[PDB]
Amino acid sequence: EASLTGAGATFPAPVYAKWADSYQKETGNKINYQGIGSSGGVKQIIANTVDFGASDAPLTDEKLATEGLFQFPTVIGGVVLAVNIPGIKSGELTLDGKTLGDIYLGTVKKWNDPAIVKLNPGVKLPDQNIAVVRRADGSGTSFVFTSYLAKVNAEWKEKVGAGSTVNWPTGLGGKGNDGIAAFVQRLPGSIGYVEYAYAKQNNLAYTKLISADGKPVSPTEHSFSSAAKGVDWSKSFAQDLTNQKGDDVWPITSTTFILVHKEQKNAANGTEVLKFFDWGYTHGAKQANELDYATLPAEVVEQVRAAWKTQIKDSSGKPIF
Repeated sequence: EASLTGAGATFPAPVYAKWADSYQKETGNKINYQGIGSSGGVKQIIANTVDFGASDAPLTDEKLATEGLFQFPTVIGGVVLAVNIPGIKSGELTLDGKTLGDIYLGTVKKWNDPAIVKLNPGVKLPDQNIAVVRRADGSGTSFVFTSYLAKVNAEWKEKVGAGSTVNWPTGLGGKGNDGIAAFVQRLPGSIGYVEYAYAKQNNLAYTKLISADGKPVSPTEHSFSSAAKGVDWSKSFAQDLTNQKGDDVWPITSTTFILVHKEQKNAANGTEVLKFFDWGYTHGAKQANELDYATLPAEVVEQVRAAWKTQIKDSSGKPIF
């Protein structure tokens, strides 16, 4: 029936693609998603070139208002550090916030650095340089990653800060989560940050991290979900889920957003866009979990739906949902 186009964040692309496939088989509706990074997604929706935009980085309530946009969270994922080190398998290496920051600051340049050795007793670390990989494009994953680094590394917060784009102290630039996954896979001694699904679907070895509570944790649907435990979304959908306290909390976790115009020039398309994501909330949980994405609390889902009812309307001012 419908034929929609959306563009933006690659962070949730794997699940959006799976949902789109399942949705089309069940309803006939076709949703095409272009993974061009969060920054590009925002520009495209504002330029009215797609039906919806996708960004992992929230837009300020101010800009949303000015641009006449509405944003809502869909799922919760996690950013992991994929590495390519001789003899190192997934989970065998552990890094903490401070040392991860120093690695991206370029002050820790070798895998057998004293700080890494200290974090990994009994692990055979090679005498080889670290090949740092970061994002070349405006990225929501970068926003999450750097927001986290700014919390755990004072030097990083002062010199680099956080953003969808920053002035990187060092490292190779890769395009999209796929680009970083490709470089890590091809470069010995490399490290690159990617949303969990990208490490898993490409069989990349990832590291464990030290939670805010100071305990070693592994990236899983549970450690991602745990970051949102006790979080209050009633006042703002733009919740920060980085370095959250609690048992088994993955430190680099985040939700992701969909952007649509408050006034839908094409009423039908707008209605079908919301129906797709409503399907994701209602019937996509199992497929999201299969791809290791945690789902939003049902409570918040109802909050999003209530918001759709009053914030999204057609050109004649009538509700589209």
